[PDB]
Amino acid sequence: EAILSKKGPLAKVWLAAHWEKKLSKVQTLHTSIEQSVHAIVTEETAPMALRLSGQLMLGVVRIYSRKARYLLEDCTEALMRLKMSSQTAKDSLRNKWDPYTEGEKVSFQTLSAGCNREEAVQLFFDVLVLATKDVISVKQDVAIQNEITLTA
Amino acid sequence: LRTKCLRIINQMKTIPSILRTHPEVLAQIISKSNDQSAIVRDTVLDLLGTYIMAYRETIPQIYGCIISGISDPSTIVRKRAIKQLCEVYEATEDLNIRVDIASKLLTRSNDEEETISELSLEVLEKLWFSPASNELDCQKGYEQLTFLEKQKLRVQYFPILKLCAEPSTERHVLLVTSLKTMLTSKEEINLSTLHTQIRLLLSCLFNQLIEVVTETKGILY
Amino acid sequence: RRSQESISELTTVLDQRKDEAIERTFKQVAKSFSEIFVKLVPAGRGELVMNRRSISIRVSFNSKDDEQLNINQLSGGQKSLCALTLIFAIQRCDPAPFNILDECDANLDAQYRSAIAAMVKEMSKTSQFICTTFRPEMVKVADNFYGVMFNHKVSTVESISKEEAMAFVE
Amino acid sequence: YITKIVIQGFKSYKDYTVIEPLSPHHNVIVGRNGSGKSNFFAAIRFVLSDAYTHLSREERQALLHEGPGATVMSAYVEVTFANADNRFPTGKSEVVLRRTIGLKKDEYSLDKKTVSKTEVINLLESAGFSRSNPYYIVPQGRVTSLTNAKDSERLELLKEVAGTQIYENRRAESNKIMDETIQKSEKIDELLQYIEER
Amino acid sequence: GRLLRLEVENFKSYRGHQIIGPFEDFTSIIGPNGAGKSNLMDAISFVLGVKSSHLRSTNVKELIPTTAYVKLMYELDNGEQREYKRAITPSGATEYKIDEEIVTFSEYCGSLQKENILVRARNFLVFQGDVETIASQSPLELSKLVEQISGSLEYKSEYDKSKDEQDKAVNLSAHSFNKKRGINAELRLETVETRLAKLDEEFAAARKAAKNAKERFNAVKQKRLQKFQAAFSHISEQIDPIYKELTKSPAFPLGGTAYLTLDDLDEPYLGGIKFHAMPPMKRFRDMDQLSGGEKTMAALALLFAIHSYQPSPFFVLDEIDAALDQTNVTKIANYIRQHASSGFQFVVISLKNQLFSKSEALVGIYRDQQENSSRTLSINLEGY
Amino acid sequence: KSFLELLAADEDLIFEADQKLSLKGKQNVKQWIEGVSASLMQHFLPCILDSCFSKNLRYSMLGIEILKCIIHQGLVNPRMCFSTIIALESNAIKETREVAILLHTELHRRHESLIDGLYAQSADLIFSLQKTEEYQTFKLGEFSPFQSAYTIVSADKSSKSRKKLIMQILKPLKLDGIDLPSFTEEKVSFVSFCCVCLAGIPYVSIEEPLMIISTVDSVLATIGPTITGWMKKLDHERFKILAGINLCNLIYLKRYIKYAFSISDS
DNA sequence: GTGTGTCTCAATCGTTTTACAACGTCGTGCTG
Ligand SMILES: Nc1ncnc2c1ncn2[C@@H]1O[C@H](COP(=O)(O)OP(=O)(O)O)[C@@H](O)[C@H]1O
Ligand SMILES: Nc1ncnc2c1ncn2[C@@H]1O[C@H](COP(=O)(O)OP(=O)(O)O)[C@@H](O)[C@H]1O
Ligand code: BEF
Ligand code: BEF
Repeated sequence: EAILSKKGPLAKVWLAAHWEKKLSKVQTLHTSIEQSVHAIVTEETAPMALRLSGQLMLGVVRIYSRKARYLLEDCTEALMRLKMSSQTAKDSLRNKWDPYTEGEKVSFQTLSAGCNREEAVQLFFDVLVLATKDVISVKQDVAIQNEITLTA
Repeated sequence: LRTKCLRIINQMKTIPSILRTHPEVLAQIISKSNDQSAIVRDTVLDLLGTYIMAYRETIPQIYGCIISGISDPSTIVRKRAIKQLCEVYEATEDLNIRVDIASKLLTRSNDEEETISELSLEVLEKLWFSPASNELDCQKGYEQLTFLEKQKLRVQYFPILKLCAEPSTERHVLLVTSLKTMLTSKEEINLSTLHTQIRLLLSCLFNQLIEVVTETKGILY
Repeated sequence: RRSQESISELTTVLDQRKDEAIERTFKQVAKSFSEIFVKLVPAGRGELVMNRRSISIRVSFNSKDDEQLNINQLSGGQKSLCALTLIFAIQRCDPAPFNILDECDANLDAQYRSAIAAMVKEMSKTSQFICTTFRPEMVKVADNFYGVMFNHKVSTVESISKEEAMAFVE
Repeated sequence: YITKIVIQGFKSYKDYTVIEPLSPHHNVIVGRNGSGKSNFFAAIRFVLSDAYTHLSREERQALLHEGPGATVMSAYVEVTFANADNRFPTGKSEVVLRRTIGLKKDEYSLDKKTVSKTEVINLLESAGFSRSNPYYIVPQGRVTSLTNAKDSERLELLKEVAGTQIYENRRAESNKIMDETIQKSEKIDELLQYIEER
Repeated sequence: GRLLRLEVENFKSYRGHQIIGPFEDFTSIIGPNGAGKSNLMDAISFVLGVKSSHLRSTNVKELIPTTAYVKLMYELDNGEQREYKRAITPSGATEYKIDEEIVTFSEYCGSLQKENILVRARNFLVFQGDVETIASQSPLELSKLVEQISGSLEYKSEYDKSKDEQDKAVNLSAHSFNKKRGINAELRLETVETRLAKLDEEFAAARKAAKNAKERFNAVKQKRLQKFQAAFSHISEQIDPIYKELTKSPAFPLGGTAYLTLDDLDEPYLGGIKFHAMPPMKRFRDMDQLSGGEKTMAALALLFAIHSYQPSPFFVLDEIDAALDQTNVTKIANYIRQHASSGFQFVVISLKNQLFSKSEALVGIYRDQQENSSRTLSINLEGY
Repeated sequence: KSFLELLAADEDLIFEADQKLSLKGKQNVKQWIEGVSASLMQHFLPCILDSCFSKNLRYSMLGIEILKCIIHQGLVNPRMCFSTIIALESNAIKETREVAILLHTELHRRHESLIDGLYAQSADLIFSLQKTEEYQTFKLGEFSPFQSAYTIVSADKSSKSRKKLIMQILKPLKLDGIDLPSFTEEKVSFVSFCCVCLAGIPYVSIEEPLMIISTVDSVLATIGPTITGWMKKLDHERFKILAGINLCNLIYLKRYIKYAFSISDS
């Protein structure tokens, strides 16, 4: 719960890792390590992931370093001090029995706009999709123009 | 070390009387008005403000090293130089230098930083038609009582007319855009308060315009 | 010194946890991909296989067998479909925040666009979507519609509700 | 989820434009062929991504509005998130972010708190976001992305969604810190042995 | 004249000897996704000999189930059906062929180029999702493209080699005269006179070499500039009328503008051909922060402007309408409809029914699941 | 006056902006209009920037106002009309040397690429304005029309662009010898104009003319002692005198460069 | 009740590293 409140030392080390090295003086530096390790080793807060564990590891090692440095400084001082439509087309074809060519399936389909343009091209795209999924076997290379036979 | 010393003397003596005995030392800091360090620039602007507050008789020959800072790249020098122009404007009485305050203010209506375009307006507002006295509320102009005609509104009124008389098409547009931007103020009360002051002005000029029906070529214009 | 040895223990346990997390997340995303892709097409197999390292997206557009159909030799439409299946499965395993889609209807057909629309309906039930198109299939699923217009050298945004699904399709 | 956005001064967006508190489910945007969609998504990416970083003078000027009204100096985008606990500072139920850009300044922020860049980077990193080119965002016509890249990059994206890159980075950094401490500890031991003798 | 037939066996996803039929003016490829519908453009690009990397594949064994070949037949406005056949021999090599006689690339490319088909710089082709990156690349490669259309690359090689010869000669002669003024300036001893005589003769030799090299340079530069200036002059006078024809919709009867500028009028190869465009309701911005639709329109206008210089016999378009609304796709459809003639053959692949709904011939492509052979049919749009 | 007032409607949103911002900053609670102007300038551009060099001040000043507006709104490609700004930078009265510098310092602040080499082209225009035949001998000391150009670009660490423009001026300084016999008086009068424009300009550094003197000694070495046995021999041609006079103009400048800063030794 | 004296927020002036763009180096794919 270290993100929410300031109870556990996990919150303090989280602040140390999250914000910066500062805003944690000597008087609040002297915290615990074993508690922090046994708090990170168990399952973390509301985000169940690993990223927060990585940040916490950075924080604990930074605190470790700073405390060791302070100990070094004190020891140096102590030394100094002691030194002293695809359906609509599928339906028309589903009904009509084999054999049937394209010209005739077009003949029984009249698009609402009356143009032998969009009706025909939509009919064509349609028979393409139908042939694309196992409806019709077709044949056109017999050197006869517009001679596609269409059969289930 | 040069930064520290001029930073120290900015509050050290609290008496510009040292410069009553050392005008050559004052001449030293006048030379550093164009240093590259943006920090030392404002220090010169602060010291030179203080020197006018007491040793007032140096309005003209000092004035030059003041407006030379408003057209500078740093914001600190501009945001400081402006506030000194405020104090100088009241203590001075030559209208011919008052107009030079205004032209250099309106020119900085827009700037690269937003805050310069912010401060520049209220410091202008504070001068032109927002006096700081009594008898400024709940009344109109009347006939030559309490000597407000030639002693109060002559700072509220006079430097206007000589700034709006420029036939240059820049002046006639730089003003009118600024006035509307001044209207959208901080909205504690935004309309009625500014009204009362300028309704006085709009009637005040009007009294001098009632002179046109009680009377001269350029004056009317 | 005791603090030092404890943080060494911490590094070890966290490394172990990382490795098990990698394994389980790979397994889950693989299963999710296979399910979504078999849902999209009436007949096909899709699966991911990690290489021998610690990936190769063996796609197949048929049911019986592949003919070593090498990726980026298939089509534009098929690989666009594969990319969408990938991101949608990754988000199915773990909910991602506020995903955004700019003109996914590029080289698809009617049927694929309808199947995209239905699965993105379900994914909208689970998470947050914003997208842009021009076609009638993606439009019928948002239940919250917008609109932009450009006039006087400025672009403005508005909010409209029904007219767009008949005005900017047909 | 995220509720409403304000953009002003941005490219093809002069004045003060706000979008409604949009719905948490699917949303669509429709308009003309060349107006204000790619710019909208570019603004959303601008406020929250790793892009527009290695900019320059003409770049940090390229993304302002150039028009006849008046020379514009700065621009800002601000988003509003209605989180519950996904973002770590759960004390704030409605977090807000904004990034202002002048011709010679940029500042990230939090709820009017003007923090530096590294902190908002760390904030978005603790949340479930990704710093680099994010998979959940696809720009114009770039949809054929994660189907033709080199497959080691696909392993990279998978290790990204599992969250391990930053883990390795901080682990190595911690190792460096450990080396500094091991030298300092050797010093400490020698000095205290001298103490003990004296 | 135009493309007439294509007979191909065992191409990628085409098993058996298929025959692709009549190609009238402005034919349209059509079919569902993922089944044919661009292997035809691929086979055209393979006949028109090109590297595999521009195609979707990355080798030459990967287009098959045995060794294959593509054979194209072309008309030359005088009845002659000249055929070009390119095969793939085992182990990965290849053999080109014209009229069933084995011929190396040289005469292939030559007798192909004589019909205004530049293959070293392919321009008549466009690939899926590459229309908008024709007007957005740096200016140096646009200059490279227009220069490849000029056909002056040996001129470029002689140019830059001669420039290296000529900075070398001039800087060496500069330091040479520096040392001469140095040495002779101290003269007032055999040392200075040997230095005089030998350095003078050395500098005279370097001078003769420099003068000769200047001549060679002036020759190659004169030829290169003749060709480049001819090309640029004829192209940069024709882009704005066709751009205004492209972008003048009924909504905006003042379409827009387009400019091709360069920095040094005398030495143009340094700064690339900068190119900018202005849609109807828009101010001046460079080709970087422009959007997708205007990028597409500008690229198509640029290609048509190229076509105004040297006409190509055919023109193959893939999905050029990826990011366009209805207005301008209807506009470009009307343009292509009223511009195709005996000199131009537009073969267009697209899905939007409004676009190809008014073609002359259609080639639809299906995929029989039994053989996985993406077979195809074709039909006319004249009886209706 | 009609054209300028027409364009002014789009720019009148400067205080009509605040007339509208009184409903925008403080909110209330055929589509040709935007595209009539941006076309009818390009159909009449090539006369606009020709009028600016006339002696009729009212005509001129009321031409430069239009040019001040077009670039400010960006209605025509600035690339086509940038080669006339520099020709208005110096060769006029003082009343216009402000605005030209202002536009020339506006584009270089935020565009930097649409204008980077055009100086080489535009310098042909200035020399094309003033006539020089047996008169107006380009003696050193005059106001070089780029006196401000180097200043405006040098307001940064421009270790590159400062070098770029001077390259665009020295383009005829070296003698490429496009055809060694054929050079005309106006053609070498051109290069003599380019000499003085390099002379009278101060610099922030000292290194950049040291390569310039390195170039002029090359042409001194390369082609000079060719004609050395020509002038002294019966002088009956114009091939050399159209060049040798030009060649001896280089020692003039090179001598002025040794005194340009009095720091070069030889 | 008025001056106090201490705590907390904003610009700016050297460093630093860090992204970026130019330049040889190989290795696969062909064609003669
Ligand atoms: N810096 C800019 N300032 C103003 N407008 C811009 C800027 N950059 C691009 N634009 C304009 O923004 C529009 C782009 O809108 P976009 O959303 O890109 O169009 P599409 O609808 O194709 O996505 C174009 O008109 C473009 O010119
Ligand atoms: N060498 C090959 N042998 C058999 N099939 C192939 C071969 N190479 C590619 N394919 C298949 O051919 C089909 C390509 O069809 P294409 O015409 O490329 O699709 P699009 O409709 O996007 O143009 C894909 O299924 C691809 O996998
Ligand atoms: F690859 Be093909 F154009 F669909
Ligand atoms: F129309 Be945007 F560029 F997708």
